[PDB]
Amino acid sequence: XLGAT
Repeated sequence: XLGAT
């Protein structure tokens, strides 16, 4: 989650 999480 490259920032996605």
